Amino acid sequence: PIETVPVKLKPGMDGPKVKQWPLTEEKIKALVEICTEMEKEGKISKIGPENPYNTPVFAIKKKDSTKWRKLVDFRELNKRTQDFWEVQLGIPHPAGLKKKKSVTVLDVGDAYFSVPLDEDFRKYTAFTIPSINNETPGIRYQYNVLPQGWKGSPAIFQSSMTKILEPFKKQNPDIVIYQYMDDLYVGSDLEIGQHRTKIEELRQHLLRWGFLWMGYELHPDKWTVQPIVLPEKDSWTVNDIQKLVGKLNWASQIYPGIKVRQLSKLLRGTKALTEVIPLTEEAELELAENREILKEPVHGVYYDPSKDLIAEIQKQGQGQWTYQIYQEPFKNLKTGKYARMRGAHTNDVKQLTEAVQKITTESIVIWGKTPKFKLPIQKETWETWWTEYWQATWIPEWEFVNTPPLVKLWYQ
Amino acid sequence: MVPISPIETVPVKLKPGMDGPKVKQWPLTEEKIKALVEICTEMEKEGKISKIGPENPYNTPVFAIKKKDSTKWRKLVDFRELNKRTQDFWEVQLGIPHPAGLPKKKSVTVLDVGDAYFSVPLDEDFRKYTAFTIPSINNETPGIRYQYNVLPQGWKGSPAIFQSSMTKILEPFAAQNPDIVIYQYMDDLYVGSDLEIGQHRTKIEELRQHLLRWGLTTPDKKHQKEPPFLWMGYELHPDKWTVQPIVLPEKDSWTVNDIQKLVGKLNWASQIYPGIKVRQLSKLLRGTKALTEVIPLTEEAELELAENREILKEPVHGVYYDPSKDLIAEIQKQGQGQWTYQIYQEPFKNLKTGKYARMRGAHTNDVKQLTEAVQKITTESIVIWGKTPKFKLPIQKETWETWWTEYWQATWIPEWEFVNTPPLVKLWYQLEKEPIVGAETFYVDGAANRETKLGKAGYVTNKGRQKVVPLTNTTNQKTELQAIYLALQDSGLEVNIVTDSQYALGIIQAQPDKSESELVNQIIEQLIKKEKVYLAWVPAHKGIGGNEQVDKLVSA
Ligand SMILES: Cc1cc(/C=C/C#N)cc(C)c1Oc1nc(NC2CCN(Cc3ccc(S(N)(=O)=O)cc3)CC2)nc2ccsc12
Ligand SMILES: [Mg+2]
Repeated sequence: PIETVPVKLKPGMDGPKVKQWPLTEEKIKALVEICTEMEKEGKISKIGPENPYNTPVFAIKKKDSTKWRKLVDFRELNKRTQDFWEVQLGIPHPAGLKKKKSVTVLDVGDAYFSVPLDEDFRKYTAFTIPSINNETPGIRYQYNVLPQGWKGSPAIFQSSMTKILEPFKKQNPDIVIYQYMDDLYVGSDLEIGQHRTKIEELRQHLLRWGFLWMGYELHPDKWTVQPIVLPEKDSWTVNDIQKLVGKLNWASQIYPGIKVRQLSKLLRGTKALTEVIPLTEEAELELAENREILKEPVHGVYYDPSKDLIAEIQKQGQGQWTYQIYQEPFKNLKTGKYARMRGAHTNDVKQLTEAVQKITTESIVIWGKTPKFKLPIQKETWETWWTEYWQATWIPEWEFVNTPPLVKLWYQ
Repeated sequence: MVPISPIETVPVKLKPGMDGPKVKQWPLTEEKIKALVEICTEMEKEGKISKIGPENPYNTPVFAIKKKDSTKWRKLVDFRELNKRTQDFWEVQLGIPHPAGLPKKKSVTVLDVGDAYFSVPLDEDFRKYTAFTIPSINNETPGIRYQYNVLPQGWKGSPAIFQSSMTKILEPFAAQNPDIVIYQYMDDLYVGSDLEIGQHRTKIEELRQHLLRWGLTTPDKKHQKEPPFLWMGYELHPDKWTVQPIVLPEKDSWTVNDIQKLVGKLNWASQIYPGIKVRQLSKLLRGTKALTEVIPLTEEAELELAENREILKEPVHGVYYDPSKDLIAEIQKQGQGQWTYQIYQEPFKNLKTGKYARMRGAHTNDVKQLTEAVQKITTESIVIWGKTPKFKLPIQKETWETWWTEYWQATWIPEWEFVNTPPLVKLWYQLEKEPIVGAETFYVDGAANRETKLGKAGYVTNKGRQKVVPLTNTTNQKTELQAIYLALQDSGLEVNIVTDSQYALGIIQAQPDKSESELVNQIIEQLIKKEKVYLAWVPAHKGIGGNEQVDKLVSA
């Protein structure tokens, strides 16, 4: 591949100028070894002071790996890169990937390094390996090949990728392969034993066309909108009924015909919170009607690819996290819950960081894009620590919730 | 002649679509012209500048200035216009090391690389943009026109291009001599080592021999400064460091400017002088642009200034960094939302100190502020030492565990240990998770008229207790909090409180221990006095008894 595909930024937009955040000595040393080798292989080159652009870089360890790996925060450059009608009018997102029994994700990021980057755009991929305590100037590089994490890399490589895969795709009409950034999502409907073969069969097929031995295994048959459920009790205290009425009042923003007044009439008077109240039959009926309403799907919920996906996360305690993906309030496209984050029973931020990555992976598989996160955490705590637990080669956007939402109760 | 390597040229462009400067040359006096001709003739003989023809259309004005006793003229070429039209550069000298991160060095020499600066060539295709004109005597001949062949002093790209060229020249010498450090600042290169001073001077002229490859003369710095080094506001001694002397002026009349230049010295001194506090003297700074305003000191402002100068009475120093020892950071609460910290490796020998002030909020608590301080120190330490320090914090391990397991936000602080240094950060109240059996249940509500600001707040309970209080100059949100306050006031040690105020519940669920609002503060003080409080929320106007009953009582 000698020829360059011409790329440029959006109109009236300069290249990124994002400050590099401080790094630990061991991450700096890891990056120095990684970049020295990349320089010898010609993937990157030293740049001079005539390049004022910058994109942040740090070091990562991927799932079950002891090798340091470099990750570039290309979020700004991706925003500023020309909108890619990626060799096409676009590929329709494989709606069938989200319905196949198992999905295996493969890091095919190395394939990018074998195709060259447009000579005029390389300047915009500039990054800095920072020094400690400003004791030397930062080491300044730019890319010569398609870098991992860049919007243009999957687009530019799509012609070669679709060619590499066609023999395997021609053999298997039932395997659905999807590409998002540096990752290949391989989803079949056969059982695990032959599934690890056919990904190894595709794996082994790739190396012949010019890797990482690695993978991740998903099961999108699960991914629904978790129903709202009400308690089933033989004796209701005043407090129980007050919570039920609150939850039903909230649910009535989502569901039509939710009624509360028969349950409200159980609370005639000024009663102690712990006093048991017997349900009337009109209140039992009303509670029953509410139960039936809550088992239907919500009306008029549709994905609009012109709007952002929004993901909210609530810390529920004891390693449990609830989350909802939507585009407009109360029209949940997907809800879920996580428990016992592996290797983090003592670290809230590690758990939250793993939840963000899981939710983003589900969002890629369902809609082919990442959601905008609303994180229950102060900006300064998240910003200090998330890079320590990040393991994906993409990075989504996030905002911070500083007021405790009342609705954490309702997803309990 | 011994061949010398060329210093590789940096390509330079103007800002896109922008052209070079076209500024008129000022008229000068005959004595200034004569001075500029002599000055420019010598730089021309040294290659710095070159004469050009009349085709070049660009121009940048020249000046001649004097000094007090220095009875000589000196050229000034005003590149303000060319700088506005020159591309942005990678300015790679913005950050400067902090002394607490530096390891000690047995020996340090200083070389002057001033002459080296002029052997860095300016990009050939860009020189036309640096053209300037010496006006002629009596304006009777064409003015002498020159352009630069080297980086001009005062031009936008000169510092970045110069330091980049030196760094590239120095890179192989540093890499092949790992037992020395080399640091650039101005026209001076600092070389430190830990080897015996004989091996040091050999490495030094080994470096000069290396610089000769590109033909750069580098003698020792004239009038060699004995320690301490006076550099970026510090005093670098061979084994200790401190800031340059902090002397706090004596004044009967403090103005905005006299006030804001003290906090500067205080902020600068807070990196080594422990316990510096700035809030009260800072507070007088909240909103004024007239810097001559004489605003009196509160006697909390006088107390902390006096509290300062007692800390500034004797000089104190930081130690330099030893990578073989652990890095430890200790924090103290000081009151009114400010915190101090010390970072050290061995007890009583601080690397540096510092302080943290609370973020401007309506409500807050000590644990959140301590957490913020921890993150700031964490980030500072990664900057200075490339690692997170071990923390010593004045909060009990059980207090932190209770806080983060129950707080609605995700939170984390790195490896730390309790240090019993009062005052201790603590949680001041904890709401119940379940209603309290046997405790009185207070149904509270408040309401206000948006126009007349008249309102009511009150409660009704299961034991028939009731109260409604009329209020003036109030809001809906205020009466809702006042209703909760009355219930706390009038209940025993254990109490269930039922509110429909999402506003009140959002404040209390944030767990503040102090507020801008005295009403919230009064509620906090009530919560501290209780043994158990269960706070329940219901939606308003759904006929929830107790809440329906009190809602009618307080709504007009
Ligand atoms: C080497 C150096 C010098 C300066 C001075 C500027 C001025 N004006 C600044 C920096 C950032 C330097 O850069 C590094 N400095 C250090 N350590 C220092 C070296 C100096 N000592 C003070 C001292 C020691 C010995 C003598 S003596 N006995 O020779 O007279 C006199 C003074 C304090 C610590 N470490 C590193 C590591 C990587 S860069 C770098
Ligand atoms: Mg009301």
